[PDB]
Amino acid sequence: AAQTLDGWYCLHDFRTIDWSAWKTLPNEEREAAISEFLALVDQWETTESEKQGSHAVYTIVGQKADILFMILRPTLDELHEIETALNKTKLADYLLPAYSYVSVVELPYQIPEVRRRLYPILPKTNYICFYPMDKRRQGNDNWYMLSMEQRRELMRAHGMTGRKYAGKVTQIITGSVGLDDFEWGVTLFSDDALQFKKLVYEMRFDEVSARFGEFGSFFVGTRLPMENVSSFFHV
Amino acid sequence: AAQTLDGWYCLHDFRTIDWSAWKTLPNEEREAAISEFLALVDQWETTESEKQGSHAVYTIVGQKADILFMILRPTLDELHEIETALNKTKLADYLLPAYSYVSVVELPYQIPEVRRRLYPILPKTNYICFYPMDKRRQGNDNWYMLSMEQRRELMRAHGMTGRKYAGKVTQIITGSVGLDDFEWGVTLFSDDALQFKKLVYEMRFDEVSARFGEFGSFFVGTRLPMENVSSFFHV
Amino acid sequence: AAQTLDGWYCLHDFRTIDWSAWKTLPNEEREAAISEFLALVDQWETTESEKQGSHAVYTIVGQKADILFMILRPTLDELHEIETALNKTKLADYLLPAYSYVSVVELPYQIPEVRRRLYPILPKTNYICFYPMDKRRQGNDNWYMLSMEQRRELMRAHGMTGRKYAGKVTQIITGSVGLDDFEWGVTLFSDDALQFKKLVYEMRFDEVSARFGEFGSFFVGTRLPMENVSSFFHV
Amino acid sequence: AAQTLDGWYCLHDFRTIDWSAWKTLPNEEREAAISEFLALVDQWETTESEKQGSHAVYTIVGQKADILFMILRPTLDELHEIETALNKTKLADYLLPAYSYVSVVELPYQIPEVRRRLYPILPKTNYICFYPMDKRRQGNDNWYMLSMEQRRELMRAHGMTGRKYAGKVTQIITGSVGLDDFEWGVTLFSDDALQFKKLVYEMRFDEVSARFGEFGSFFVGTRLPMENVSSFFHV
Amino acid sequence: AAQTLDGWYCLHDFRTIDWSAWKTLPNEEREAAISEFLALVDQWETTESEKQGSHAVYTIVGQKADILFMILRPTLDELHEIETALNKTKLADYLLPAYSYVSVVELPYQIPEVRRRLYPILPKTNYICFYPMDKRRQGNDNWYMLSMEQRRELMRAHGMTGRKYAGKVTQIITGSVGLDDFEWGVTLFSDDALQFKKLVYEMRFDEVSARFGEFGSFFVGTRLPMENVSSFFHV
Repeated sequence: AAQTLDGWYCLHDFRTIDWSAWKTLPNEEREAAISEFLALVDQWETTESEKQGSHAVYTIVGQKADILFMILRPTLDELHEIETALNKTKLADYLLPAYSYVSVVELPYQIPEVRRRLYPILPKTNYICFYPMDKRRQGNDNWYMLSMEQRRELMRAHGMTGRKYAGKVTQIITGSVGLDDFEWGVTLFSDDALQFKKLVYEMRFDEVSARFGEFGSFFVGTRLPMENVSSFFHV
Repeated sequence: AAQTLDGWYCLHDFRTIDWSAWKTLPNEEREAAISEFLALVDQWETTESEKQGSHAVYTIVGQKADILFMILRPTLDELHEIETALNKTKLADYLLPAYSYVSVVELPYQIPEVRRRLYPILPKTNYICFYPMDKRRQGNDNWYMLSMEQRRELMRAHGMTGRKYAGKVTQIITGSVGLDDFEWGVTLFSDDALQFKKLVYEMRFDEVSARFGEFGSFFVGTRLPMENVSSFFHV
Repeated sequence: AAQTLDGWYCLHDFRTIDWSAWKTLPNEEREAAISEFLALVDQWETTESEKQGSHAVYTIVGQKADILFMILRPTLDELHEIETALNKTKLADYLLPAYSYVSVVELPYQIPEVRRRLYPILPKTNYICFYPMDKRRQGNDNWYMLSMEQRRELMRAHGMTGRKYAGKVTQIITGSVGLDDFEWGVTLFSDDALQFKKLVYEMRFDEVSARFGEFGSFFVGTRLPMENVSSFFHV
Repeated sequence: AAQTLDGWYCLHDFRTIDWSAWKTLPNEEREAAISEFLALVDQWETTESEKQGSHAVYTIVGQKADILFMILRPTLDELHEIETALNKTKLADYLLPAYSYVSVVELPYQIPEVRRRLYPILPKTNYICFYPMDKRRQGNDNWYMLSMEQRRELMRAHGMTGRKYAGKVTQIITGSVGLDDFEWGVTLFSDDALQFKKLVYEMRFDEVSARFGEFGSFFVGTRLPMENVSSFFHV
Repeated sequence: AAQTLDGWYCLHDFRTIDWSAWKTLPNEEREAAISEFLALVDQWETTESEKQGSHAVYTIVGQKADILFMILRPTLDELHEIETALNKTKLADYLLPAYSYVSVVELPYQIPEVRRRLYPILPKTNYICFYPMDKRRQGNDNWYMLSMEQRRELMRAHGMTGRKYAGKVTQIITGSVGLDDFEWGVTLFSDDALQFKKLVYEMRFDEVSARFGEFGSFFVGTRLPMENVSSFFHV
């Protein structure tokens, strides 16, 4: 439990778009709101450039959310600051809360492979998929009640499945024990959305997922480039 | 797990109708909204004609939803585009979100059989029934913890029950592992709604359903022809 | 599973009353809305008279709902038509959705005892109680994983308990497998509401209920005569 | 199951206060609303005086509710009448639904100790605590699948714990099997809120609670005297 | 069960901010609302100074809440008074309910180490984390069905893990059995938010947490100094 290394805090803020209200909003007002929001992201982009954090915006398919802002920042107070600045934009009046997840990029800190994974510049992949997950603490299947070595072996097969889908799916695991309602946030990034299906399905047939995986909601979306943001809100 | 073949992405977008608001809306405005929406579907119909996708609109009985748009498109980005275009219609101001399900038609791709099943033109049947389902990963009954051969045999009896209700119920199974909250979306199409009851009940007495089936909400509805859409929104 | 005989579709539409809004509505407008709604029910009454369906309206105690329209119609498309006509009334602007249940009166069709039970004219009893129920498919207690004969014997004791409370509680069981979220809708009708408590409690001590019963929400209400409808909405 | 004796119907109607709206309401209008509501309770007080029912109003701490009206009436139709009269008050425009529970005071009717317990004048204690409860029907722990004598012995230790906290906590158990979503409503009344913690905690270490108790939400509140009602709504 | 000592009542009132509405509110009105709210807290600060209670305000990261007022007062009626005074502020019009938890600081009363722990002046730490928790009463893992000595030993290892993270994480456990929906509220205070992750994760590998821990939602936030309140609401 002391073996896990801790990088950036990560907020997945999923919002839904109040299209009806948004349409009511005058054109010039809508335009300003997009400008306002874009300048916000421009701030975030500066942070990313300084390697002081990272973000991703994805539009989510389905009705659980419309848009996902995924923010990685060094401090949790920074996260809070970003959420608050978002929420105080015009545009955010139309971005209703949908779901959020706070978590900490988790895997000595100095080593580059660790450094990259702990302070990850989020991949600009076509699609993203997010789900929070727990390890079952239920009866016979109680991961916590497992031996370190059992758990190690369990995680060995998990690593194998993951590794098959490396170079296809980038996987950012964030631990959220004591930050949120589940234990891990798994965020997958692929240029192919089907690879998410492929990876998560294969993984379920690993004892660790089969027996110990308790999952939250899955959200998949498509990258929203910032050049595409004006368009996406055009009514 | 690598054996499943993958066709179209499928979005079931269920909405509820805000009749109260809709009535408030002036007549000519309502009329335009239906025109607007119909022209949208006309787009979708063109897509279906080009064999580049498929759709179905069904009005759902009960209060879980009012209307179900089921869209099959080759890419998930296309799905998202359709949802977004829907949501930016006037009519969609009155079509409140109710439930949605994203999934991928799942079952070499070149074969004329399987091509049909992977890229299915949705049946224009009188009724539809949708439910998402999982396989139980719970204690003794943990499908994932099952042998491939066990699972094979389990699915053998399932196929038998299905096959009895073939030529009555058309069955589109969509996998949604890593796309949505359950593992499969089952969409049934019949000219007789009772056949859904018949099929799903018989199926529950199969070990696979009896022991491994975890189900979501069931939605049943009636086909909304597009000629019937004007009428259905008439207030 | 093929042994069950199928009568009318049954919709339990439970709504809550938006009293605050309703009061805001001018008196003459409120009056019209009640007239409008009453004329609707008058339609339904004509259907009942022709033996082409049945209905009941009950005001529900508690906050889960305010009013329950229970509609039995031959086709599910008819159900949908009724729901839609309800929803497009003025009054329905104030009857917010609360809960709904679709199901099919289930128990050769020609035989009168079957005919009566399959196409039941709903009892005009003082009180009603509704709850959806499932049979547990959970571990040791998995009704579906039970032998036909076991199930038969289970249902034998159930019939005994039911039969004690016959002539007091009328019981309409509707199957909703593949129509709704549970497997059965149980609707009880008695002139004495306590008989519901009596029946459902006694039943829980039957192995079938004790071990296999998974229940939904219970709703109990009081018959709303149509002569009483004007009064009930008077503000 | 036939051994339980049945007294008054009991509605716990918990509401939340829409303070924002309430403040918007003009002063004289607010004043009238309190007058209106008070005159309602004055009706209820008359009922209590005639021994034809009982009530209690408690403001609930926390956000689950703001105010709890607990009404005991002889008939369920009377309950419904009271709820409906409440809901058609001005004040009730600001008393949003939060949670409700219907149940029947349960424990030969002629005997005074029974009579008192069946038709209980609710204690005017400083605090109240309410929670609905079930008996677990889950695997090994299935109370219904228990022998009458086992259950008897189980309830023997329960009575012991209760009896320790008698003269401190008054306990009104209402059965709601076939009236509501759980099996019992437990309402505790004490001049000391901590006695609720004391009683319910001690009780959990009784096999009956430890093994068979499934609980709903707990609500605790403070008596709202009627002379305190004007004050409590003062904005 | 009689061994636990009882200090202050504790209300965690989590609210969300209605930023959209708040922005609509004129500047001078917003300013007054902050003044109004600050003067309220100034009251609370006076209470804290008199050692007659304590509070903390934290802004919560994520969408489950925006702001957490944690109030410890000697009486539950005082708690209720504070909640009610909050709710009747202008600002509270924009502080929508999100989640609340009532509980009693639990551990002779006179002993200073007890006194401090029972009547705790809440730490002005940079971050807070709150979650309610239960002890599992489920099958084999039924804490209540455990021997006092078993439980003692269970809690021994728990104390060890806690003690490691003492001087880093301050831990206020509040019992809420018979006050709220879970059994304990755990509130952690650290200058480092990661220490929460560290503590709660390590704790999960203790038999007591691994086997007996059932957790509610976790909320983490950042201290909102009162000098920072004007700023935080600035739009």
